[PDB]
Amino acid sequence: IKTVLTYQLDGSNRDFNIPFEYLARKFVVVTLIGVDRKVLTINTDYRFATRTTISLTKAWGPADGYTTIELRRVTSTTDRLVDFTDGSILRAYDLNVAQIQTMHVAEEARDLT
Amino acid sequence: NVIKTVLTYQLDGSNRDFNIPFEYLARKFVVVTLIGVDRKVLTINTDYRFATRTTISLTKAWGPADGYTTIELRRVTSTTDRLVDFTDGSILRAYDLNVAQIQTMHVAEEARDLT
Amino acid sequence: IKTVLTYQLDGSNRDFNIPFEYLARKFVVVTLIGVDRKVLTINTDYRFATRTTISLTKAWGPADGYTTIELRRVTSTTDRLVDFTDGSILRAYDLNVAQIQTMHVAEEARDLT
Amino acid sequence: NVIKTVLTYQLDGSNRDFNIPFEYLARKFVVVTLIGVDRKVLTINTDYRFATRTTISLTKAWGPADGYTTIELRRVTSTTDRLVDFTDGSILRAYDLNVAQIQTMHVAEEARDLT
Amino acid sequence: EDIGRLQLRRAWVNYENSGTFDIYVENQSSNWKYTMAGARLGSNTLRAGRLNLGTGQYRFPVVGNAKFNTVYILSDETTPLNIIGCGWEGNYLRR
Amino acid sequence: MRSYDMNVETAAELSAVNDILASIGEPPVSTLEGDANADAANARRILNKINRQIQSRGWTFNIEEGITLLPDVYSNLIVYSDDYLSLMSTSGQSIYVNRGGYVYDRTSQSDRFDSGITVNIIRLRDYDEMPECFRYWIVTKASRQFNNRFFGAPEVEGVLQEEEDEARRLCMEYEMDYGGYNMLDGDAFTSGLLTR
Amino acid sequence: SYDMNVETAAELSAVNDILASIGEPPVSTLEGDANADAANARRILNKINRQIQSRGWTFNIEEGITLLPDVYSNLIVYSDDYLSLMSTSGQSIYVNRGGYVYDRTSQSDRFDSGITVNIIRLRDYDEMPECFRYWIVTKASRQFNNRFFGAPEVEGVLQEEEDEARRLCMEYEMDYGGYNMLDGDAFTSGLLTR
Amino acid sequence: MRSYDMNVETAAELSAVNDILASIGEPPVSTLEGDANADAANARRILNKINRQIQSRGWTFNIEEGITLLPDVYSNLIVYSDDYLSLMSTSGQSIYVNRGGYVYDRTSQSDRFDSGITVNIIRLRDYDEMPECFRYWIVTKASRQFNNRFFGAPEVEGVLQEEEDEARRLCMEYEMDYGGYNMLDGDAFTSGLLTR
Repeated sequence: IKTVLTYQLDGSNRDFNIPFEYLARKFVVVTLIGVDRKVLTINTDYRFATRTTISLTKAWGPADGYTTIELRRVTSTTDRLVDFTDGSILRAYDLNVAQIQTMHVAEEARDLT
Repeated sequence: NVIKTVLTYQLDGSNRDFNIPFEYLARKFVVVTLIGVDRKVLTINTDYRFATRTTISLTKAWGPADGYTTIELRRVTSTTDRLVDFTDGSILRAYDLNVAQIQTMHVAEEARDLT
Repeated sequence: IKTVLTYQLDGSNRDFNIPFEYLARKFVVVTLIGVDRKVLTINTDYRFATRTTISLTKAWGPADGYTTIELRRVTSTTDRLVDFTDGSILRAYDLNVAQIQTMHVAEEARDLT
Repeated sequence: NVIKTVLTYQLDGSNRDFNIPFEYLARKFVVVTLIGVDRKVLTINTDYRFATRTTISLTKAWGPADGYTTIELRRVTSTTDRLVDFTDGSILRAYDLNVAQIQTMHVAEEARDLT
Repeated sequence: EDIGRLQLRRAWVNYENSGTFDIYVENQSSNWKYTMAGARLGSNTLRAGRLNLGTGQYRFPVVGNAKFNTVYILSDETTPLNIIGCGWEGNYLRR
Repeated sequence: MRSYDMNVETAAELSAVNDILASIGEPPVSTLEGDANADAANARRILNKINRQIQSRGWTFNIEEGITLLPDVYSNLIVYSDDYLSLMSTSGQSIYVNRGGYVYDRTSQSDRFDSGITVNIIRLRDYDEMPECFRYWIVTKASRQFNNRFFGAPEVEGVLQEEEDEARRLCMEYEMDYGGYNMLDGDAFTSGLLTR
Repeated sequence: SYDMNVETAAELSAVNDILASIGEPPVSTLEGDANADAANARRILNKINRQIQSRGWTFNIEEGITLLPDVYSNLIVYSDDYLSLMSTSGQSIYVNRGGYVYDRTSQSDRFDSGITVNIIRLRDYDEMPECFRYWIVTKASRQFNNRFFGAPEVEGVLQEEEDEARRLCMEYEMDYGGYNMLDGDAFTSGLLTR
Repeated sequence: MRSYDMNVETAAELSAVNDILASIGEPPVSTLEGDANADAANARRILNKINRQIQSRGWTFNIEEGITLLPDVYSNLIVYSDDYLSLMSTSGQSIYVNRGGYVYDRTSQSDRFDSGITVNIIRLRDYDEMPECFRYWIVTKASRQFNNRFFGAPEVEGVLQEEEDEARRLCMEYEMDYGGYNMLDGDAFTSGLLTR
């Protein structure tokens, strides 16, 4: 399963399911393709029906020239889900998600090539 | 500029042993294929054996026969499978933490080299 | 935010700031552009008066066509800033820069696509 | 009787390097001019360089050509500009103090020698 | 013994049931930190999810004139710190 | 260089660590993996360092004569990895040096090779995959340093120095036995002279 | 899984050997918070690496490489990288004066068309033969305890070890050089030709 | 002589001061300018003195052959400054001595010169502008004195003595390689004999 994948717009199709796993909702970015790249707000422009599927509220559609919908996961390198402090325990959950967060960024790079 | 992960050796006849310079987190990550007719990936069990951490050995001597002119050996690191997993009981080793970054750095080599 | 960016020389300007955050002086790689891809020894040709601002030191890049300067961060994966060795105290510093290096390495690979 | 600050060397042909015996607070204080036609004061950037604290190197070969028979090397110390300035936050050290008296003592050297 | 010059090679701090702390060493010219965070990689008590604080001795290199370098310990990281000893080693030729 | 724990434990390596540990006086350790013993880890570090050092000296089984190093046809330059302890030309004068981790021809001022080169290489091996006569010398040298670094006892230090000198004597005795060098017929120059 | 070929950083491993030479626990990293032993060991390691390279070895000396002046200034730069300048044949003439190559015989620091010299150039701790890499570490390890923390028994052994390490690096140089008194040398080679 | 703080700091001098400081055991200093460290100031004073002394001994690169000293045409007398470590005539017998800071011809009983003179001069250089092989000898001698004067430790004193003896041996080894002196053709007398 590719972290980046563009779906045929298919006219007024509200919902679209994504197969790739993502750590956080904010990482997933949905853009409009066909005339120019358009970024959409997470909560106003679209909504997550479930974890697997996403539904576009405004049904942008083929109108204005946009012909395809592109959904890709971008994991921020600056923003880290877990950070390590000198005190405190080093829980196994934190060390694992730290591993998979940086693994996700590399996985995005390989799929693009 | 140099492509560390992917590198090809001219067969130049019967050369049994080939050197793999790049690091690899698993013996399954290194993939060896012959080039010249079709990309024929070789099986680990019988087609080729390592016999050393750094050099491989190929059973048959391909050379220029069968239309295979060169040998291509490269590393592909599995993203989904993680070599090191952390559990509450287990002690933190230098082994376990090192593999955590080293694996995801190897994947970044592959993306950068293929570009 | 992008590790890959290019500054046009815009006249004889000694100083160019780098936006991307970098770990070590060696990691940042800079090339003169305009006639042919020319790599320069960073520790000798440029002076870091500040971390962000490089110094051509002498209005380098004249009418000979060197009117373009390229700023890149290439963090070497082979040379690890931190590699944990048994018998050494773990440090939040060591864990943080170990994560920040591979994020830098992965981020560079992603932008190169 | 001897004039320490001011002294002239016969060019005697093409000689690159000339030695300056007097001590100087700054390289801007040492002034070099050719003699024989007009007092032509040399620019420090291109006309003459140093390569050594006590030696100056001149680019072109004057010699007997251009009518410049000799070279004149003298030191003039700027009265208005002070090499060392004292501030409250500053730590006193041997450098700052020694410059204070000796720069003044250099100015009195020139006045005595010019007389 | 004011007479003579002491060149101290290192020092150590004994801690019991204590967490992280930073042992600043400040000579005339430069400064050093020597943070002591955890048990140390490969040690039984380092295992994950465990409270990580324990008894031990920390030996840090402090080098200098024994008269110009200041060694001071401080910590913020929300973990008890009980210092049950201190020491140092030096050469001390008398002149 | 590789980490000490990277190497696979072998009954050969387990015994060597116990020998090194016993030099100070520590009891033997049953299993290398899954231990919190700091001293056992150090014995691995000393063993690997001494292994690489003794291997670096030219030994007839260690030196490989006229092996061919193949360049990558696309890159055209050979990799001079840290596994290569020594790189020497088969002839008298060696012309290959390391620049940037790649083999460099100093006489040619070029690191790009085609069709490969024939050189003499000393290649690193594990603690195992070593002659048995050399295993005790590696242990005995590593025993000296391990005692010296951590618990320096003059009484045991003097004995190990005598033990190391005997260990070197046997290893040279192995080297001449293994080599079988002949000054009349094995010799390069003298062989041509004996023709009649 | 032990199949890996992952290798550690050489510079830190070399520093750890200096730290471990006395029994001090290894340091996980060099860059970061200031550490006295890590700063001392790293500095001595670079100092010794420069010291050993300056002595001159067959791989170290670069024969007949040309140094070109700046076109406008006509001056060559004698950089801190250059560990030595010597003439190809004999009676070396080029010397440092003011940071630029100076021809003491011709008394002119201005050159054109370049000059041909034998240069020893600085290399990292890597890019050195394994025989020499061990010698630098064992020389720096001995230097480390002499200066800062003196252990008598550790010095006694490390002195013997350094002599043994030095001896081996000589044998490397003779094996590397392959010098021949009959045909290899400049003088006798002409005599033998008949 | 000149003040220690007068000399401009360079990377070469910064390491030399660090090495002298380490001889006692002091930690290295990050920068030389703007510090209150008394030991760092001394190390520069010891370094400059040893620099001047080691240069004073005749070396091939140090000695300048037949350079011309030009007098002031008005004054007619040459200046014999302290920068001139040695002043000798090119011929066998040297005739120039110092009287009142000016070059004096003892045989001529006159310090007034016309048209200049040709002499052999050793001229002082910085710690930089020095052969690398000589830099470690200057440091090794300086650290020996610096240890002796301030913190005299017999253990480190003995080690530095053999370090200096090796350092001198290498410097002589450098001088012989640099000189390239030939006793057959480079020799002044023997060259005239070899003509045929």
